[PDB]
Order: sequence, then C-alpha cells, then structure tokens
Amino acid sequence: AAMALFDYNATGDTEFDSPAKQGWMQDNTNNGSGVLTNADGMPAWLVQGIGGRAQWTYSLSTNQHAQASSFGWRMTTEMKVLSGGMITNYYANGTQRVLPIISLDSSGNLVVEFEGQTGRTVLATGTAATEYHKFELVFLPGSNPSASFYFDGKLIRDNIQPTASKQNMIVWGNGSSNTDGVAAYRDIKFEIQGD
Ligand SMILES: CC(=O)N[C@H]1[C@H]([C@H](O)[C@H](O)CO)O[C@@](O[C@H]2[C@@H](O)[C@@H](CO)O[C@@H](O[C@H]3[C@H](O)[C@@H](O)[C@H](O)O[C@@H]3CO)[C@@H]2O)(C(=O)O)C[C@@H]1O
Ligand SMILES: [Ca+2]
Repeated sequence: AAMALFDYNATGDTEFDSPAKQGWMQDNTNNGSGVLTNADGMPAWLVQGIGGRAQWTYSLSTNQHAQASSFGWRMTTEMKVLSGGMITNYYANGTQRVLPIISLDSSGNLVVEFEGQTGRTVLATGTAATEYHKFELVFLPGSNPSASFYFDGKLIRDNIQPTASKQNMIVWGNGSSNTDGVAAYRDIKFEIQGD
C-alpha cells in the first residue's frame, strides 16, 4: 500500500448508466442538466450547463484527504468540449484547489486558464478544438506544493500554485450558473499515490 482510485466511466450498462450510479453526486442548479449519450460507438456523459450549473461531485473521506496531501494525486479527464466555458474539472480539500478552467474562446480555440494565474493557453485550434482529448492534473506535494497540467500527455504548464478555497469535492462539469458550458465525458479518474 497504499493507493486509491476514484472514477466515473461512461457506460451503457444499466447498473452504472449515470454518474449517480458510480457514487457521484449530481450538483446542478436551474436549467442545468445532463444525459447519457452515445457518440463514436462509445458512451459519453453530456453535461449541459445552459442557464444553470451542471456538475458532478465526489466525497473523499477524512483519511483520503489527508493521504492526498501526504503522497500526492492525479486527476485525469477524457472529455470533448462542445460550447462555452467554465469547464471545471478539479479537486478542492477544505483549504485549497488547483483549478483549471477550460473553454472555447471567441475565435473557436480550446483554451485553459488557472485560478491564481491570468491569461489563457491555447490547447487546440481548428477542428481539433472540439474533439476528445485527455487532460491530466498532477499534484506533487512538499513544502513547495505545485501542480502540472497535461494535454494528450504533453506538459503544458507546471509550477501551478494552489489557491485558497473552502470547497471540498472532486468536481467535474460546468461549475457556473452564468457561464454556459457544454462538454461530453467518457472518463474521470482521481488517483491518490504511494511513495
Ligand atoms: C468553480 C467554482 O468554484 N464554481 C462556483 C461558482 C463560481 O465561483 C461563480 O460562478 C463565479 O463564476 O459559483 C457557484 O455558486 C454561486 C451561485 O450559487 C450563485 C447563484 O446564481 O450564487 C453565488 O453567490 C452569490 C450570492 O448569492 C450573492 O448574494 C452575492 O452577491 O455573491 C454571489 C453573486 O455572484 C454563488 O457563489 C455557481 O453555482 O456558479 C458555485 C460554483 O461551484
Ligand atoms: Ca479511508
């Protein structure tokens, strides 16, 4: 030991055909919604943050928060952004978060921002901007805790400093009631490491 993994895996299976059935909590407001969809012969969960917030949350236990802090963690998302912004797939711990905010800019490019930084980074232009990609957030602890962001396995930004936050969920989706955001999710993992 010791390691742990928490996931949503998009599936047609009845027993597990929403995130609610994989231990995640629906956390929409207003007009926000979601539904199982099927795209490339493959299930995806379509998050529809149109006129309301639309996201899913997962609760770590007391020891899991603490283990996450000692040994570090990795959050991987496989998604495709369809429209808008505040696509917020992230982890908060009662005290801090590394928040990447993903979107499509007014030129149609897939950009990423991080809370604590200012500016956007172009991840994909053209028809690439609105296809599936694999996004990794990798948190390395120490007395100098920083994060690294990866896009189909390519270091994009490192030395991302955590920022204060009272929230304490693993979250994915459109974490915003006013910024509309739409994306499809095949996979979410949050893995707590060993040493
Ligand atoms: C990623 C994340 O942390 N998302 C939060 C968001 C964002 O921080 C926010 O959208 C900024 O873009 O806020 C969410 O909560 C807000 C939401 O419940 C709205 C209701 O529309 O209320 C906000 O508080 C209000 C408060 O009611 C007012 O009295 C006061 O003026 O301050 C706020 C006005 O904006 C909540 O903060 C959200 O749902 O968008 C929660 C996300 O998790
Ligand atoms: Ca435990």
